[PDB]
Amino acid sequence: MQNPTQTMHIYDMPLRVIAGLSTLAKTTEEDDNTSTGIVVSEVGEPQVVNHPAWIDPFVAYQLRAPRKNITPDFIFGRADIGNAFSAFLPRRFSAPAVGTRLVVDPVFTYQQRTVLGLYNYFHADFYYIVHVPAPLGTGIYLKIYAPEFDTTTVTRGIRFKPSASPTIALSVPWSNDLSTVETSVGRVGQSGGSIVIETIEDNSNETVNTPLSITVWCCMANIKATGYRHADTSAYNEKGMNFIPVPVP
Amino acid sequence: WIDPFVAYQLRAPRKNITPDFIFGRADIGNAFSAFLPRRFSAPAVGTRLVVDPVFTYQQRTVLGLYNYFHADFYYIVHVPAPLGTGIYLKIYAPEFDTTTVTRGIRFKPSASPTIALSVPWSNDLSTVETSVGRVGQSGGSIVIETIEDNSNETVNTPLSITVWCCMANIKATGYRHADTSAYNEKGMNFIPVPVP
Amino acid sequence: FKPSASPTIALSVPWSNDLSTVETSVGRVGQSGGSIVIETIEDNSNETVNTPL
Amino acid sequence: DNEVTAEGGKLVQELVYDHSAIPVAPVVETQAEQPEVPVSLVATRKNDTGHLATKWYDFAKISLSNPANMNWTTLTIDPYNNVTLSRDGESMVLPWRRNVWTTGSKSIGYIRTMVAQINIPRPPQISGVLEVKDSINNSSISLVEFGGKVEIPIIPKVMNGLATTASLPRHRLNPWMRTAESKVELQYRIIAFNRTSDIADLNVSVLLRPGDSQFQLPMKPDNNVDTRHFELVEALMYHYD
Amino acid sequence: DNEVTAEGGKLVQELVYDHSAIPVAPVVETQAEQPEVPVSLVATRKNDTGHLATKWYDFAKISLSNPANMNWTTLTIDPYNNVTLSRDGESMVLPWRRNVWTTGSKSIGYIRTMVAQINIPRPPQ
Amino acid sequence: SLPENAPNAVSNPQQFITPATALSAEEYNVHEALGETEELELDEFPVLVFKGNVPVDSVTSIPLDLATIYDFAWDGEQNAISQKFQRFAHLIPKSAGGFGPVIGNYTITANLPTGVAGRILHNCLPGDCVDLAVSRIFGLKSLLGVAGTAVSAIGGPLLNGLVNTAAPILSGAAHAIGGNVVGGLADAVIDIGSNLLTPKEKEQPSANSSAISGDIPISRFVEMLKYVKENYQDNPVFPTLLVEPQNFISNAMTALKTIPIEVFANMRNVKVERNLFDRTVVPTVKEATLADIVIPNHMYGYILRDFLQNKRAFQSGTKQNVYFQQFLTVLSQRNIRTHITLNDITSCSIDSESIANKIERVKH
Amino acid sequence: SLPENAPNAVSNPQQFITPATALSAEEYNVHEALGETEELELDEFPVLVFKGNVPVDSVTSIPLDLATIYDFAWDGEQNAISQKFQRFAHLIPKSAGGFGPVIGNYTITANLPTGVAGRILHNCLPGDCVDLAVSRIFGLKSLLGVAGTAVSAIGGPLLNGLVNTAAPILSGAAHAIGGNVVGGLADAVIDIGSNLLTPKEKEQPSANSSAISGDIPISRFVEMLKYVKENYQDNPVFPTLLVEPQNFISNAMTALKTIPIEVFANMRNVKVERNLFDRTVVPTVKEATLADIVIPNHMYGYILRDFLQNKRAFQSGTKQNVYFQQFLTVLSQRNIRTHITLNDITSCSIDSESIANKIERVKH
Repeated sequence: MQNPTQTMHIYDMPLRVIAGLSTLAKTTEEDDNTSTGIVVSEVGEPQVVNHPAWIDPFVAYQLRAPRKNITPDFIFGRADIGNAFSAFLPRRFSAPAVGTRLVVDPVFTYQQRTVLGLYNYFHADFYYIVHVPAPLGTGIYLKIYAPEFDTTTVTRGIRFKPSASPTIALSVPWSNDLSTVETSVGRVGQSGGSIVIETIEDNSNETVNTPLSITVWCCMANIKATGYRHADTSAYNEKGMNFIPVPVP
Repeated sequence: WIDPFVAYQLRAPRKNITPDFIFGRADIGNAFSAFLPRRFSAPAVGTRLVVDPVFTYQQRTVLGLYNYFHADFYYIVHVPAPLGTGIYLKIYAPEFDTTTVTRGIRFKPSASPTIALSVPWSNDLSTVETSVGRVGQSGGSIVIETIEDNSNETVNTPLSITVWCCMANIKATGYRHADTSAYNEKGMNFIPVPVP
Repeated sequence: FKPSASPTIALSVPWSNDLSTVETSVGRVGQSGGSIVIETIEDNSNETVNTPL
Repeated sequence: DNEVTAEGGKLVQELVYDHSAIPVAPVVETQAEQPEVPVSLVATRKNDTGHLATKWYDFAKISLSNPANMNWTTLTIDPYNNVTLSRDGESMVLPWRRNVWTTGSKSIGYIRTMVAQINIPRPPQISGVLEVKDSINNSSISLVEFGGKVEIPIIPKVMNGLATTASLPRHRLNPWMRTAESKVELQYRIIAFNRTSDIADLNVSVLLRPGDSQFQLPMKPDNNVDTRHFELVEALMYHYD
Repeated sequence: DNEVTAEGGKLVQELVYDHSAIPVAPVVETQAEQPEVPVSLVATRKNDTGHLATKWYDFAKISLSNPANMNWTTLTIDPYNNVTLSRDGESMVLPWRRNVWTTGSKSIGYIRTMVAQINIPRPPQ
Repeated sequence: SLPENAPNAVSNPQQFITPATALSAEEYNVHEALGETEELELDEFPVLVFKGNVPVDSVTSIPLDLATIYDFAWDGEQNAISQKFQRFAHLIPKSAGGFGPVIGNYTITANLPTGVAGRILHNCLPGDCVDLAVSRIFGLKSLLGVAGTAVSAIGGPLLNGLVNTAAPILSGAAHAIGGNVVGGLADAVIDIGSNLLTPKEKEQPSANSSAISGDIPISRFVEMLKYVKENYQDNPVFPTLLVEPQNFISNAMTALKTIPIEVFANMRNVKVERNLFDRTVVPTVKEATLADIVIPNHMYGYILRDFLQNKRAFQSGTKQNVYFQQFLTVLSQRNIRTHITLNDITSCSIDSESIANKIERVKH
Repeated sequence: SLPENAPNAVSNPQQFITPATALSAEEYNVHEALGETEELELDEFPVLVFKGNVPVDSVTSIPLDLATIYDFAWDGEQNAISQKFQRFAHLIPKSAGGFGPVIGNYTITANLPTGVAGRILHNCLPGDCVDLAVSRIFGLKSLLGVAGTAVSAIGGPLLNGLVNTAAPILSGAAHAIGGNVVGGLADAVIDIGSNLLTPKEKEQPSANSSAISGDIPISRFVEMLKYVKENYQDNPVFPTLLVEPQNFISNAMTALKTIPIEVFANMRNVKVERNLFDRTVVPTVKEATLADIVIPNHMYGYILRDFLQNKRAFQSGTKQNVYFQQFLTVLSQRNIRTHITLNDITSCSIDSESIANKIERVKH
């Protein structure tokens, strides 16, 4: 007999985008950027992603191949956080020069940091939505992939033109030689959930205000934590659960 | 608690309306829940003992994300009675002030050492504030009172009482922290291999 | 066992030896025979009980 | 059948461990059953703990007095290097010195290797409850009424979930625990107590069958006791810069 | 279930009063039943003692020592004017001060109004 | 490929001198459904990992670190095994054994004339347990006391440690003067999965050559085989081959020393993922020698314990007392890193004698 | 396990040089329905009982006392066989043979180059009859005159006394360079009860290695094997292995002396009972050498008779006359105990010469 698994429910999804972008395709039949010339993809055609923190489905390029993610459960303590308190959080970046490189590091909400702070080890998948607003005379040609070991290593990714497809979306699963890294430490040499943006060309006008800004949403999807952290057996009390007597005159 | 047990209903069981019109709602619901023990000495014949409910650290953390709550309560009272025990006790639930007595149970611990109780949420306001509460509320307190002491001279009197308390089904309301900023820990990052 | 709740216990000790039929007055060295061993684990009794029971 | 006694407990059918790997009354020369694996994907072999798992061995004695504070009390059981479990003949350290790896069973949801029995004799003039926690962490709780019997399987110290100074990556990922780092420990405290003026002490004993422990890589028997230097555990679990 | 005790009595099913007007274990917010009339020819109404008849109230304490003589000892219960049964809120004098007349039941052969419980805890000695 | 055969419960003594390593493989923690099989013709070249002389009656370590390995049968910079670690990030073992997931086999071979005769003990421990490796190197324990050890007698009149290839040409050498090419081609095209004899290596047996071989396990906690070289000094993954030549007398009944052997290796049991381009930090194959051994920080008390339960390591003038005084000296040094090397316990200085080496070590 | 095959009435001369020991096993007095079989993985490690050089044309005793035995392939305190005697009180043999109940097998192995060539006589007498052991040690009788003696010719061009293990990994070493692993695994998982060849050790035969082996009998009066060490000096139970290397010439046609062999042993034929805890009197394994031999009090006249019916023991200057003068001296000593040791008949002093040693002995 196993100790019972308990469930808690969260109810109505803070920071949910309920009015999405029109330039991001919902189905694969309404997306043909790989065919003509707009997206040059080395990782395939984009597959449909359904996530609760974004109202409408969207096609995403698989920067790594999707897997099952073994979760070892032999030590004391295990939890499936699992899209709870999860949001697509935006940040702005400027596009790099032709030689340099931009690494986007993933972020997550305050309420995800609290509940995952009750455990020691975790793993998660990640999603990215990249939007480059291209005004008129935009001739930018970008390149996105996932970093592996060091500063110069290049893998298979996508190249795209933001003037004809302004929004691109990505899917970054957990790939590591150790399942369940320590939260505050991590493995040395890991990939994590980072992506890499690189500028290939700048064939823009003289009137376009260059170094054109990039907006990247990041969502930290399905989280499984392991290892119960606080060995606190003492009891706590708050005034809401007590008997408060009426004050006598 | 591993095995089922019979409990005396100190208040009549109800449904507990939970108003859900404001932003934020949660059913904690026996999560991180435990029967926590404490020791008390039995009072004198005139005096009175009020047991106030307690709850675990992990229940205080998750319920600390909200502002208003209500819950039900359970109690297991155990009086170990050695040989020459003639104690006769009385347990009920307090209502307004120090002297008010309601309908409860009287029992002899020499022949039934363990008694168990069921205290549901009864209040004229659903969802009190957690740290404040309503003035004049009952909450989850119980009252132990000694009726008689017909024991030997050899029994070490003021005989100890052990009371377990569990804070059952919790429904919290009102989302508390309006924090929109983003947080980061090192476990979810890309940690590059250090170059020589 | 606890003698306060089961006062009488009974045992069965069969013949176990590497030689069948020992000499009656001598026996094998190192044999078990029919001996048993009683050992006290705890003494959680009153002060009034006349111990070494 | 007619005597005034105060004995009787849970009647161990209602306890939850295995009852076949930890048998309640094995036959006089038979061997116990092989325990269950943590998962179907680990290595397996014949058990070398079958005759040893039919014997409750005298480990330690704890005194059960009237408690003053509310604190726990840790009892550390290191089956690898302990001069009580390594005497001569069939001792308990013998499976831990023929093998490279060791593990337990995951019938409750976490690995839980060695089992301990706490049986309590009492006169009728004392009563109370002993509370035994499964590890250092906030694990499962076993309540022991005075005058009763219970068996408590124990988590290894490595797999309790806490992040310590040692904390190897194979500790959270693998169920296999290199045999010298396999110490278990339980915590206990008196949670209820009443007595009279007759008895005050109530000594009990802790019995220590090695139930549902498993082993992997069969070496040739290493030496029993290290009678040279006892500073070896400080060069093993601290690791200065 | 295993302790040395000396408790146990008649198991009140065998007692003879009513067991519905004097309930053995009423439900937590329910009301007791209306008692039976002495005879069918008296006036009747709705009871105003229903919630009050579900509550054993602390009246008096008596000491039970080794007796010397053979005499009786009278315990007088006057529910109309007694400052123990009239405190505040729901007390017992409240039906006796809203009414002009009062009576009991004749299930034994004579009128017999108020009921008293004597429960005794004892050590085995 | 490289299957997982189930043995019996009790090992037959006419084939095995140790018990079986396990009755089932140990394929937990390894993520076998992850890569993609990549069979290029470069994988079918073996690697001469060790070549040279090896002392008799002493266990010789061959650190089998495949990411940084050197080939002595090839003069180039990379080889068949190490280029696989250049091109990809993730290597995934296909199947497993009693030790761990397994990625390849080794082969010991030795061409000896008939006038010498000895035997070879060999075993390949995963490196998750390097204590059992290092205790055997220092003469503290023997190879016969750990599961998985094989004994092969190279003499000889014996046709045991020998290599016969019979070149992979499509002709089959059907016009050969005075004899048959045994097992080459145009006899049988025996599959890599099957294990059969051709038909011509059944009556030849000079060309059949009962091999001296084992397998290459890694470690039972990693999910794949991403090499960083900083993490594998703290938690080692790659195995260690232990070789011990025992008796080796000559025709004058004189005990030999330092016989010549050589060891081949291949890694044909892996899947690949995450192909890498223009990288900077590479696995840096060391030219012309080898890797060494890394003893991490949490392995010190295990090496320390095995000297203490050895009666020969305390008496002076023996080989075990030399290593033990060299082991206690290195623990009293200053290490900015979290691991020591076996070469540090060989090229160290000396003090006097044993007890004072330990009293100064409990303070540091 | 370890069966009881029924032979024919007349032994075939192409396989046997002695008559059969019996036509049926001798399983009276042994209580086979008594214990419980206990197959742990530690039982599958063999024990290197003897290792070293052994003189040619002289019977060499190996006292095979399994309760107190030492392992030369392991440095620890206990081993695979002696820990079985630590843990339990009663050991029960499964089956029997022509001598007695049998508890294990031994294996003699020797790695020789092709330039020497001899033969080995071996037999293992139960120790209920130690006179036949001691008479063979002293050169009074030969091994060919007692039933159960085998002759194996180690040379050689011969593949006889050799050990080939082929490691027990689940991979089977299916990727091995230039040759097949013979009989390891992923060939056949040949059972311990069956006696077959795999399919690959049928055309190899370098890895087949026709072994030099016998069995380990105990004694035909005990019911089980409770070891006390005082009772077994009065009525011995454990056997004695007798080894004799005969000819052993070199390529210069020169007779050798002192060849190197080594002997393995296992005890996988027993049942256990009466598991023992925190005991004080243990069977005390003697460190680093051996047991010796115990000659009890009722065996003296049997040793005495065999010197008297030997014409070579009376003439001076021979090896048998040295032992016989050492035997008569020990009988004239003062024994507080009821047995003598073979070492007492080797490290004793000398007198003059034979007849006066016997006249002083009939008075004592």
